[PDB]
Amino acid sequence: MKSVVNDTDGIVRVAESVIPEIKHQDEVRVKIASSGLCGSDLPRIFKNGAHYYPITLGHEFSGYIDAVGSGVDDLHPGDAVACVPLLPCFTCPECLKGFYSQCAKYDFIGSRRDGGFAEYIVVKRKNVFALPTDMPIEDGAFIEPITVGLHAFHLAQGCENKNVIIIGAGTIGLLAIQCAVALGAKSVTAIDISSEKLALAKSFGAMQTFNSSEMSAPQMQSVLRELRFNQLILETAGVPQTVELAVEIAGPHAQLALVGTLHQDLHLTSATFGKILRKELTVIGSWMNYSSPWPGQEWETASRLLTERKLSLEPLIAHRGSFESFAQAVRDIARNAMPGKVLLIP
Amino acid sequence: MKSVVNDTDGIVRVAESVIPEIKHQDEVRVKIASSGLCGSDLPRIFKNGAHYYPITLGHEFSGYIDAVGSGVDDLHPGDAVACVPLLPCFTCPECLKGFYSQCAKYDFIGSRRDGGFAEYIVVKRKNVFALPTDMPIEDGAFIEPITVGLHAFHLAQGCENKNVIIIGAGTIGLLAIQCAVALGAKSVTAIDISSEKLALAKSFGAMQTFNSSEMSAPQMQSVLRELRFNQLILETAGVPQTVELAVEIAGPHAQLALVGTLHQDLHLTSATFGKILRKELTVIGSWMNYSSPWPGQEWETASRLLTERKLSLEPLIAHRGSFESFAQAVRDIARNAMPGKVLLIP
Ligand SMILES: [Zn+2]
Ligand SMILES: [Zn+2]
Ligand SMILES: [Zn+2]
Ligand SMILES: [Zn+2]
Ligand SMILES: [Zn+2]
Repeated sequence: MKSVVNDTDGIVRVAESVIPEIKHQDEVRVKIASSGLCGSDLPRIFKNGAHYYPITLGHEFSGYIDAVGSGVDDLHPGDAVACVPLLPCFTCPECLKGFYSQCAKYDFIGSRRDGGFAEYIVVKRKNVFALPTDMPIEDGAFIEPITVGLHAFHLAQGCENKNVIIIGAGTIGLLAIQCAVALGAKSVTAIDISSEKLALAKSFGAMQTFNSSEMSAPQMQSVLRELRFNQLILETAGVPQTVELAVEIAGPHAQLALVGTLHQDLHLTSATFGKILRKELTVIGSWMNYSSPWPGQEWETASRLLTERKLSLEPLIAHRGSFESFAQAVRDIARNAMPGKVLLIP
Repeated sequence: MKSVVNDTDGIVRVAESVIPEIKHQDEVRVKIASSGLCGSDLPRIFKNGAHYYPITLGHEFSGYIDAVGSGVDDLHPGDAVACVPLLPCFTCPECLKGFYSQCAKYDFIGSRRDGGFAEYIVVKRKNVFALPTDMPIEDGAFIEPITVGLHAFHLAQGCENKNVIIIGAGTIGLLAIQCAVALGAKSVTAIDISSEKLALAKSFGAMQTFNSSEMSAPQMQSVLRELRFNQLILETAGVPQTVELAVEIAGPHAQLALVGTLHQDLHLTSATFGKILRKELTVIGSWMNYSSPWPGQEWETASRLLTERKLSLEPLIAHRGSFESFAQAVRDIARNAMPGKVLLIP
């Protein structure tokens, strides 16, 4: 079988290996149908940011059950699933509190173990999430990235009647816009360094967009004056400038959910830091996308919003291809901006 | 009358001026009995931190009503009061929502206007808070700093049954320790560079202390393992190193309340920033100490805790003196650490 394997210093290869076998009663094998590249994968591929090399990435995927372990009674060959890539230990104090993303001993498909850029994969039963039978299987690869935004909304106690601001118009951000609209946000504003996805953002329901390469924070704050209360700002870009921006534009008692992980240091002036206090912001760290009961309401919500046609995935997709096509698309990224969702379609 | 007036390049003078007159029907004049120096005043004096110079500081004070304006019907000459130093406009959208500390046009006694390092001051009726008749007048000068900690607890939805960590053993911090104990915290831990102040913290009920000049963050986090859940951390020191320390030591889903204003920039590593997300911290900016109904439950609680003998003020006090003595004590501090509460007793 084929897979995409990344090695040190940005080399991408398509490799051949044996189909993995089920080794435990609680495992299943998935024949992968659709598998997406995450923004978080770019540092793993090009910036020697993976836990090990060689590695096969991929934690945003769907497919059909090919086989099940003898202890699996609620799934059958042919069933459609999405991958739930985190595997908590389920027995430490954090896990028993439902703090799965704080498990000290968790596995992660496509980061801590090999993942879904492959024709087949073997995972635990608890690492798959059954899809509605009428859901196009390709759509299943988007459930995991949908739940990222949903998890942040959940930590913020919802987005209903809030003035939502999404910073970063990558896939996670664009999905978050769609979810905010569907979940009853009063308004949604989208902010990004480029202007391309911003028209797209408006098509997804953002009522306005700010190009941060063309507007300063005070200019944005001025436009936001009427919408300054009950803000929920999601920082999805994961760069110092956008974390700073979020604090600078925030209205009184805004909630600021941090979704994007930084790869450079954050220097805040005393002035900017002071605004966190003066505005009495609530800054909410968000990590992964799970809650109790496992894998969490985020996953059910994502599935439901999709089935209800409240989300639109097609415009998000920049590339569809099998292994060679996908590998070259990944290579073509180098480390510039992500064009859109690059899908591997085995 | 005398007052303490500080000037550019850190000069502290004792000045003579005319007693202020009541000019409006809703003003009162207070003859000041006890007036404290805040940690926040040191940058105003020795670091070009004030809004203007020359300036008379002082926002932690008590005294007796000397005279009232024709429109004041509920206060009388001889009444004991503490100063409520913030004056919001009460007519902007922030104020109408009870967000007084985000008022777009607020005054502040001892920062934006001259304050209580003086024999007499004229303020609005809304700027005084009546004390119980049996409360020792000097105790009144501590109500405002008590409400600082209480306001942070309030924003965090209380400290009851929580594992409270107070970072900074200055007056604000030590008072917050006492309040946390009185309000039913599960545990209280104090962190500071001073073994002195930390012994005091233990005497106030802190079950353990960490000397940050001797212990590293990992060492502290190791000790905190048993108490890592349901943490509420108050950062009261207002220096970059203690904000960093707070994130580094925090347990899973800890609440971090930021009380201390920075007068230096904050440089967080990408790793430290990452911990905000990975631990799913909630970082709560806390600003001043007010809520609806004006001036807020914080003030009632402060008064009550004092009357109920749940707080201990004497050990907090490092100096009592009239104007020359007080002024020299302030000069002796410079940009060294605060010894404890320095009181002006006119
Ligand atoms: Zn991801
Ligand atoms: Zn665990
Ligand atoms: Zn103060
Ligand atoms: Zn106002
Ligand atoms: Zn720096």
